Amino acid sequence: EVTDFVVYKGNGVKGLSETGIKALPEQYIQPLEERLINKFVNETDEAIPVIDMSNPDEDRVAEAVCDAAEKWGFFQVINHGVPLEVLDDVKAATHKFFNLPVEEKRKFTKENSLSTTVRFGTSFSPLAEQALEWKDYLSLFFVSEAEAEQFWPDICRNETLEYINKSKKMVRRLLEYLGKNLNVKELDETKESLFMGSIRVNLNYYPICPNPDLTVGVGRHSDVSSLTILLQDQIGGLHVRSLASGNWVHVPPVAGSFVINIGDAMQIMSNGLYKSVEHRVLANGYNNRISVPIFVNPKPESVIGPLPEVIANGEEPIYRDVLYSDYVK
Ligand code: NA
Repeated sequence: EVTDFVVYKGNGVKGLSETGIKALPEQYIQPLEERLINKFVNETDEAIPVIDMSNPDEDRVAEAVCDAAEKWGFFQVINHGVPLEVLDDVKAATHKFFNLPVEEKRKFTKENSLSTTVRFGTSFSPLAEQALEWKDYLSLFFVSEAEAEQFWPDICRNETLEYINKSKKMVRRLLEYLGKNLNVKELDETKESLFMGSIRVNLNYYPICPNPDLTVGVGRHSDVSSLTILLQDQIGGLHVRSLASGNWVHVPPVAGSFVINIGDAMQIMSNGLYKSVEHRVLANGYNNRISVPIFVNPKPESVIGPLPEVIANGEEPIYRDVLYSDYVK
């Protein structure tokens, strides 16, 4: 139907959006409860914690992260150390990829990509008979720089690699914070595979939508990551459900900012201390948007479970130890 143009012929929702369609197809019309929160107007005051990492006493900034991570499951960082040059080469390379001729982006579909670690796809849905999301993406699972050379798009490889390169030390800082109340004062090599074992990065593009209220960019969900890290563009559109009020908060795209949330893996290993919370992506009817999330994960064969350091003081374990790959599968 419309599936043919979008999916089977690989135009995606961007090229479909570029046909100037005045009306949204049935495939993307989200359920009622999704369309209700789209029409939910907000509280004029509540917001996600903003943390300045350039602040000297590094032990107040430490307990700020988990004053954020325990109650909100979400926070933003402003002076994180990743040079702002890199954030704006990668957001460009994202655009120059999606603005590539279609003939060349068909090369990274599940059928045409010469590696499964790379895949350009469109209109996602976890389940069958379910509404699809108004979104195109390029999912990049990191193996090596070698497998980047051979399988990553040349028009956006170096920017992405460099963006991983620079982000990964900020990540190390954040984790060695996080261990605070988890009684883990130094990052070691077994835990490094439990937290930063595997890395995946998506290049997201959200084209302008004719009927923004019927669909979403991303449906209600919690990341299964250890933690994510979100680089938004200047419109943004992240929507987070609070644990205090229970309402939904629109997250403001700050000058030179990352949005870090929390994943199932961290919640499990923290024995429920950290919260992996629900969040959406709104559809915008006026502008095209992009998004470059990094998904920081355990290794696929990592057996995660409550860290021994969290259960030693006579607390009881809330979770089984489970294989990570069997969990996401
Ligand atoms: Na997410």
